[PDB]
Amino acid sequence: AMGSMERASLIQKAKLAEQAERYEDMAAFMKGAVEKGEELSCEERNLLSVAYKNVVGGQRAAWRVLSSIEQKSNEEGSEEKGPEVREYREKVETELQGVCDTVLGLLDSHLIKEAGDAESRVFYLKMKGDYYRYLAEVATGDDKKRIIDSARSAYQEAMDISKKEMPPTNPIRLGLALNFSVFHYEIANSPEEAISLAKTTFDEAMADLHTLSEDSYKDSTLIMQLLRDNLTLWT
Amino acid sequence: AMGSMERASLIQKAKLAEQAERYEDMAAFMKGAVEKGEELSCEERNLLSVAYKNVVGGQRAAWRVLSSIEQKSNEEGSEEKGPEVREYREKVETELQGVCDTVLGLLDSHLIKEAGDAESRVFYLKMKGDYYRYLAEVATGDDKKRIIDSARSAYQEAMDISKKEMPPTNPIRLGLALNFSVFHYEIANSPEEAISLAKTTFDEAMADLHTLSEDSYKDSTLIMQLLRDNLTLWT
Amino acid sequence: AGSIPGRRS
Amino acid sequence: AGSIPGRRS
Ligand SMILES: *Cc1ccc(S(=O)(=O)N2CCOCC2)cc1
Ligand SMILES: *Cc1ccc(S(=O)(=O)N2CCOCC2)cc1
Ligand SMILES: [Ca+2]
Ligand SMILES: [Ca+2]
Ligand SMILES: [Ca+2]
Ligand SMILES: [Ca+2]
Ligand SMILES: [Cl-]
Ligand SMILES: [Cl-]
Ligand SMILES: [Mg+2]
Ligand SMILES: [Mg+2]
Repeated sequence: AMGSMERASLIQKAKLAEQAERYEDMAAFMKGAVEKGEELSCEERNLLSVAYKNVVGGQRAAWRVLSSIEQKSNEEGSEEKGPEVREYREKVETELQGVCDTVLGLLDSHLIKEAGDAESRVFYLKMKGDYYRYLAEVATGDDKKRIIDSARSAYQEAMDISKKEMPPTNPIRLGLALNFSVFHYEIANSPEEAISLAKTTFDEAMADLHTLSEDSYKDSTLIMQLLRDNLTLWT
Repeated sequence: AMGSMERASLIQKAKLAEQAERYEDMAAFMKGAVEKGEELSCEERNLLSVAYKNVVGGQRAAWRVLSSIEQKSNEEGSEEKGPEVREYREKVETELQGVCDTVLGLLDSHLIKEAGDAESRVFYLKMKGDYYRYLAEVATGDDKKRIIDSARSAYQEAMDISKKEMPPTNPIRLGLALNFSVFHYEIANSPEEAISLAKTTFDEAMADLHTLSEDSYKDSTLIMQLLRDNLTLWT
Repeated sequence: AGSIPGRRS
Repeated sequence: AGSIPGRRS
């Protein structure tokens, strides 16, 4: 994609699109940058992730609105409205699945296999877990279980690497644990695993804060607060 | 557009898209409904207007961000960044112009010519003024003057009809005057005309409020406040 | 200067 | 339950 545009120009325009809150453009620019075939820097990985998280975030919010309207229409005493609500929910659902498939395709061809450093490999595997989790949110057929296991497997490999190779306060390690705990609670029907993971992650980060500079302390404590916010909701 | 979908299904899905904040979908559904060839009801006209106002509203906000970045890049002491900022501003600008052209095409084929009632004709002519005004915001070449006069002409015909056929508190008459005053101030470099129009519109509405029900009073005073907010900014 | 918001039906 | 917002670079 965007084959005639320079890699550096794609990156520059992705940053401009973020400033303009044009996240579909931002995602298309970063997709083009990935397809240039070179590995991504730390900043470039963040741009890719921010772009697609915004795009699929809007799709997920729309899908939830429509799914809620659809569920109310199928209750007792509800007046038959026709196929329109289901049809439009299906349209949004198919578009969302297409975006998730696109991101998973970028990770599989060939971001993950070329990611040798812990920071890059864990980042991409966390992404892989996230986008399978988004597929799992809308899955209802013969592959919901397989999609869930694909998310779990990606998150688990990222966790294993992050525990071996990163300090407990590393923001990617913390965000990975946060999202894996959300996976356990919301997708895998394992709230106790979710709570245990969030607690252990928070406590081990707390004990490592003394090693950090003022700026790194700010980065880590921000994500620790998100873990605490979930624990407050779950307990 | 959307030729195989029933008119009623397009309207129903436009309402669902609004609830899901999927305004591009909403606009495409309402474009399909217009192209069925039947006149639009009061509610349907509002759906058409809401959909495209949201779409072009996002484009205008992005264009302003990029135009500001571009202007800073062309100042004294600025480091040359390449063609990327201009290229991407041009891309967004072309997309915005395309949406405005699409709306103006719907009004010209054939919403306006079939609108015989004052309420429908003024509504569509106000839209015509608005979308030429949005074209004027980005126009810089040989047709900026012609685009401005096209906006002025549409607004003026709507004003003439609304003064003859609607009470001074009619929300469409009030919103038309509000937007025409913005046209005078922001586009036509006529701030005194803008202030005079807003003041006279506000005062004549105030004197007509006594005729209204509680609900109509709420509708009219809400738009009167917008006129007052502009007068406070302009004086 | 604000025009009609016009973004909610 | 909140995941990483992750929508601002
Ligand atoms: C998944 C994830 C984890 C952490 C973050 S962040 O703390 O906001 N930060 C990490 C690296 O540098 C910039 C972003 C985002 C996403
Ligand atoms: C241009 C315009 C003017 C007024 C309005 S509104 O008061 O919000 N209302 C008018 C008719 O019924 C619903 C919307 C919107 C746009
Ligand atoms: Ca090159
Ligand atoms: Ca490598
Ligand atoms: Ca029909
Ligand atoms: Ca007619
Ligand atoms: Cl549909
Ligand atoms: Cl471009
Ligand atoms: Mg290490
Ligand atoms: Mg009348």
